[PDB]
Amino acid sequence: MRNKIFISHATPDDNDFTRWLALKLIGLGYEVWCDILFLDKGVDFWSNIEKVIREDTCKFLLVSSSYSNQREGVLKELAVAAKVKKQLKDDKFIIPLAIDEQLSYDDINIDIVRLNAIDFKMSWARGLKDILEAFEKQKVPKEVADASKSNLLYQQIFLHDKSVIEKEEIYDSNWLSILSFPEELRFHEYNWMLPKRFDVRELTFPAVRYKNYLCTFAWAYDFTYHLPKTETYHKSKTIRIPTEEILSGSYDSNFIRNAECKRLIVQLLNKAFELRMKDKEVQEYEMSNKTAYWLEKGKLEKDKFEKTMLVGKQKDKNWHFAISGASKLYPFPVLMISSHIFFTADGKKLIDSSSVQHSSRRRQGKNWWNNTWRTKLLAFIKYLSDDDTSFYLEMGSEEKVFVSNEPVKFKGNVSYNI
Amino acid sequence: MKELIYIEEPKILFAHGQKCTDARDGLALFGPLNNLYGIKSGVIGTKQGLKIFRDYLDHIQKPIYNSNSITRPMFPGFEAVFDCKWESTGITFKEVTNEDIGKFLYNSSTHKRTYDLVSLFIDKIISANKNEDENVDVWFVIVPDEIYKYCRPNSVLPKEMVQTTYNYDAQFHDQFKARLLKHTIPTQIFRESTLAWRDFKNAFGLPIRDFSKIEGHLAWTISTAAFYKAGGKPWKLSDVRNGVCYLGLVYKKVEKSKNPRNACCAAQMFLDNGDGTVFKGEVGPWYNPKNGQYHLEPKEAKALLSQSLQSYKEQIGEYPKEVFIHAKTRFNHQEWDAFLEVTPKETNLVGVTISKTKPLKLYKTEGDYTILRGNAYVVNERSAFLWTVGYVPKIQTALSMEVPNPLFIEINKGEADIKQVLKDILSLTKLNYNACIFADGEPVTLRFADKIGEILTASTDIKTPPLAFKYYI
Amino acid sequence: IFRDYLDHIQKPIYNSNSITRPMFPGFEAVFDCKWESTGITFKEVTNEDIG
DNA sequence: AAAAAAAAAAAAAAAA
RNA sequence: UUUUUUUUUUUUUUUUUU
Ligand SMILES: Nc1ncnc2c1ncn2[C@@H]1O[C@H](COP(=O)(O)OP(=O)(O)OC[C@H]2O[C@H](O)[C@H](O)[C@@H]2O)[C@@H](O)[C@H]1O
Repeated sequence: MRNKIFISHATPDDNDFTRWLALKLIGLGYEVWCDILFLDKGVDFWSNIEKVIREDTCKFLLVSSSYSNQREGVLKELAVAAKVKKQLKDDKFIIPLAIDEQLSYDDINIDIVRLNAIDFKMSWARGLKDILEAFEKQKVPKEVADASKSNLLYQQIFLHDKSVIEKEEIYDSNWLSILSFPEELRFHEYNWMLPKRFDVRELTFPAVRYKNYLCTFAWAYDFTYHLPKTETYHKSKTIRIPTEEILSGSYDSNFIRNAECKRLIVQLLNKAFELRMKDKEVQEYEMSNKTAYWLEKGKLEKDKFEKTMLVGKQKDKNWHFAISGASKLYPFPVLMISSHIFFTADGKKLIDSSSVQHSSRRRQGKNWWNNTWRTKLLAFIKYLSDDDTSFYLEMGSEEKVFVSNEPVKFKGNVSYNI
Repeated sequence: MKELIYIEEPKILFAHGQKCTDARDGLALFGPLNNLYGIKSGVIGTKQGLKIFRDYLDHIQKPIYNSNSITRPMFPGFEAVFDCKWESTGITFKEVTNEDIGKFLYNSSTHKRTYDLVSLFIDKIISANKNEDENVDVWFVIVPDEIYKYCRPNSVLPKEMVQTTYNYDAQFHDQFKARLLKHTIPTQIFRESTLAWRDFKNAFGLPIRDFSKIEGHLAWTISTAAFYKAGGKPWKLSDVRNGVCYLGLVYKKVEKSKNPRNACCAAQMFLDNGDGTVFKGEVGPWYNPKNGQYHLEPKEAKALLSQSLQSYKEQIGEYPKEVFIHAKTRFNHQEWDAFLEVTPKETNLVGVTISKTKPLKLYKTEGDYTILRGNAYVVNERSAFLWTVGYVPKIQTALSMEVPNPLFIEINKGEADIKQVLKDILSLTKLNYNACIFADGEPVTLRFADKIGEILTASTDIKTPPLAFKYYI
Repeated sequence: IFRDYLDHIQKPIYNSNSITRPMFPGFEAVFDCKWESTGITFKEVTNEDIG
């Protein structure tokens, strides 16, 4: 029977490509004949070529290049291939291969002008793959052989089975956009009304001391309880600035600089969000720089908001999901939310062993993919939400910022599938 | 609702002048660029260590099968992938007796025991290099695991097993590869656990470092590292532009001298006459005083940039037209002023900062898989988020394991095409010679620069360090 | 000239009198080792510098 | 003695 | 240290205010 694939080629030059292709095909379980690797030395080479082409060559492969177009031997064996093609009644017996970028399809030989040629010029992988389709679709015999190396290499050829596809996809970030701000950020001249050796962290509403002024989004007299002296403050001393101009960046002068007046907004938002966690009665764990907030066991109805479980158990260790918020304004007015996992011994007391907490977090997170982080983060956002679409962060009796409960959505022009 | 643009996956060059995006698959089928006719292997160690090395080498001569081939391709064998000969015959082996390695190890002072262990191996390596006729391409150093428990900082040697230099780093790897720079010996250290782990077992009875499914990539990265250290070129980039020199700067702390002194290190990557890619180090470490500056004084900046520029002229001849300087820390004005002075008129100096600290986490709407790597959100002409870490379809998994964090790229100085800047760092994420992975999360300039920084702060007596990466990685 | 000499010694070479000085049969023939003209690492030294 | 916005060195685990 | 990555810890620095 015919179970050999003959690779005609220009011997002086094209030996490298032909050797590579022959090795690949032999590895792929296909029997291969070529002068460089399978010709028997000290034998009538033309007679052997005639015998193999006429008798056992099931498929013919010609390596066509700038040399092989005018080589005599390839022309003779090509004519023999054409004759045996006429004998066999197989139009797919011969597949020429284009190797040279310089060999335009205009100047290729006529009998392979009539034939369609499988392209190898750009990549030697796509061309070999196309040989693969050509051989199974025409049912070229293939010995299974090792059946492990063969099919493993067959899969390794197609690097092609999973490529980028042009498809729209939406992405939900961990960012919450700030819908609105109070009209003006106020710079009160409290001066001696505010005690010098006092801490603004325990104050009811966020406020930062800059120079000799108190900076906040609250009304002037919202801090009467902690500052009783401020009952007689004059509101004409207020240094209101058009907050929207600061967001644009228009306002800049000796009193305040664009660089620091944006650092004075993110701190106020940070303190407001901290007070927001304190209002919601969530518990706190001290991280290296920030302080994350988690939910107790039993505080939620069966410890799961919406349809995702947020507090659970592994062995003795009770795991709690937590979120930390950070306010930045460079890309947009944004509160980014980062997710964290904490562990407790009885559901209420956080484990003091940092190594135990880190190892426990690793063991839990060993098997959480995207839909285990995203849904839980959104559920926590919904729990902190005051209405269907947003919640409010409060800095004053009447001034608040609305933070949307849905993450900033992006769009991807490329996607993929499992 | 914001648009993010995708940048094409880079393809890296292989034998026969053809290109491929994947590295392991590309060298698996296409072959390396240059021929290392044979690899002359030298091994130092004890008896129970050499046997495991020989067994592993015999294992990796034959193909090794992975559990899930879509995530991790088939390994055809060292001789199959690199067409080079490297067997168990011809191994120049040096003895390290168990009693001798025990005498120094059971020492109360961690620094003293570390220095003694480093000296014991290094003196033997130097002797083998100098007083023997055999030539060794690369020197594999294998060390036991009790050494691996008790030879780095914060390692408390157990009291029941204590039996009995401060100007050196107590990390064995850094000190070892640091003191060997004067002799230019390509070296690569093994843990015995990294070797045929099946002998090492835990309490539960399974091997502590069970690599049953990941033997393949173990062989992949060890073979690639050995090929690189012996002078071979595994792959090469294809989209490198002419006249572009990059440099990657990193700063490291030194504990030996009072104040960290903040040693700086750089790594170069540029094209050469023809198609040969020159990817060497830029090692003239310029120590930067003060505890937390990370901004480098003008004279050292001038020296570093010049030493980079003649490092281009001696190989290509003419002035670069565009330089794209990368670093982990931001650039302030005074160092850029010094840089500009050395920079010639036609040369376009670009100073780009790189950071992973930005908390952006894009969660796709549905699917137990992350965003696809290569996606880029452009904040503005100067700054962007580029997901160098993420999912790539070919490897069937994400390069990340949790939700990835994109890379923050800002053109701090210069003008630069931000799209082109993003089109170059993702290419630099492919040149990881130390590991046979699809891609790396950070550019190789800032990674090999980090490595050469970590290796040079171990020994303070280094003079004119080698600029070849084979002595470092 | 170095490349030419390496090419010569790649092939066998013959002395005038074989019984006195045996002919050299080829580098790979004698040492069973691969050492070709391809892959030489060259380091240029211009004539002006040595002048 | 704080703050935020930037810095590195180390340890633990699980993935390729 | 075959690697990679995500975290967890500290520590530090700058610019400003008292
Ligand atoms: N005793 C010999 N006589 C002739 N040629 C020989 C001999 N021994 C080896 N060769 C080599 O045989 C080669 C003759 O090839 P060519 O006619 O020049 O150019 P092509 O591209 O048309 O050859 C392509 C086919 O002819 C081949 O035979 C194969 O069968 C090819 O399939 C020379 O390299 C000789 O070095």
